[PDB]
Amino acid sequence: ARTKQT
Amino acid sequence: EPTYCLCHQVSYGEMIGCDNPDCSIEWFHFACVGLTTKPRGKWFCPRCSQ
Ligand code: NA
Ligand SMILES: [Zn+2]
Ligand SMILES: [Zn+2]
Repeated sequence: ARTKQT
Repeated sequence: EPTYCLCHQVSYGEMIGCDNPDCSIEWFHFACVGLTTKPRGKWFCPRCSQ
């Protein structure tokens, strides 16, 4: 899955 | 500041993107969609999964 940290 | 998710709030913490290119929300806070850690492979949101 594609995730990011803010 | 753009807003995101089912909760309509600003970006914070870890976010996950819905793999339906037509998704109306696109990005979600992990906790809002019941996640603590990153799922492997494609993921769809609750509105897209039904
Ligand atoms: Na919606
Ligand atoms: Zn949220
Ligand atoms: Zn979606």
